Amino acid sequence: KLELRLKSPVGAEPAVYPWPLPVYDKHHDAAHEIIETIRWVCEEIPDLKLAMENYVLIDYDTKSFESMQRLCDKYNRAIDSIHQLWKGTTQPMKLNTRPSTGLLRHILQQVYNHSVTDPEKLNNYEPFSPEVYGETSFDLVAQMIDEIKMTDDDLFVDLGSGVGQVVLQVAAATNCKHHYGVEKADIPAKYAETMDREFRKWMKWYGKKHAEYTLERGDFLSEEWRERIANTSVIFVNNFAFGPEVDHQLKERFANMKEGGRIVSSKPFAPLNFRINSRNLSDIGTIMRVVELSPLKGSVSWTGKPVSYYLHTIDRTILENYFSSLKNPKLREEQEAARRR
Ligand SMILES: Nc1ncnc2c1c(I)cn2[C@@H]1O[C@H](CO)[C@@H](O)[C@H]1O
Ligand code: NA
Repeated sequence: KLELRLKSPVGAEPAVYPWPLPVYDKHHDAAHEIIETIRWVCEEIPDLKLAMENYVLIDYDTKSFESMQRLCDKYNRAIDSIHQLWKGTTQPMKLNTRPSTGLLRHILQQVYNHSVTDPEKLNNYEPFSPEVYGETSFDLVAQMIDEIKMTDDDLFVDLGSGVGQVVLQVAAATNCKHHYGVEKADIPAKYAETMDREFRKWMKWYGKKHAEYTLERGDFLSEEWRERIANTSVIFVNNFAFGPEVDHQLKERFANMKEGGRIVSSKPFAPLNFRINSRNLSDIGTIMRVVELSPLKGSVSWTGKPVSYYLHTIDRTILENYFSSLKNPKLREEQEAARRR
């Protein structure tokens, strides 16, 4: 049995790769995962980055066991010496910190590589499919995270969480305390169990912390989920492809959320320029502000168009102000004159 091993920078069990190296899918294989892992550990540890001949990493023969073993042996020797350095006065790498954005992208790729065996069985009806998460949705999610600035008072739910990528990313990147994903379909929920196991393993391998999270199987339209959605502070829902009946039902669930509750989605649930009046009083735009977030630069979905998400914030002052105006005869005449102009 031939194999390649990479030591963990924090003394977790080593990553073991059999030879011949696995192919994970059409653009990802274990040889390049090994090279990228070494690169990302170098970003975590300056002394390792100094010791490695950094531009040579690309010049190894990924088809030669002897070449690849040479690279891994060089990394492993460097890790041993860094662990010795840390037994001295030098301070060890800080533990229990969150991964940088670049490291997190890599970790999520590596989780996906090890977890998802038949990518064809996935229902690629969203703007981007899970196969390209790192180049596309990952950056949309990262931008969203920086915009919404969640705190430890928040509770995050991904409705229709697929193989779990959004939940893993957000749980690794935010001070939010609790993170849930719920997914109805058997195949992605099955893959999500492996993703969960591998993410926890790799995060410990790199010495990085994530917040608490749970990936479940379920129907987000069930009665149990009504109460749960009502008590969620941030919802993510990739509703781009959902039919009118599903979006209608979701709207009814969001109408129970608390003030300041937020929903990020791939298709808006209300017009961006809602103007409340007598005929539209029961519509969801009466209780939320809706804005389009900055799009992802440099990619297009299979529609051929740029992609962006939509942020909805529960805000009942829209409705409060409308009723206060109705009360005042002057303002009521002016509202009727503006609707008719
Ligand atoms: N009612 C539901 N309860 C839980 N998950 C749901 C649904 C429905 I409709 C769709 N999905 C999942 O949503 C994902 C697409 O965003 C896809 O992964 C799709 O399977
Ligand atoms: Na170097």
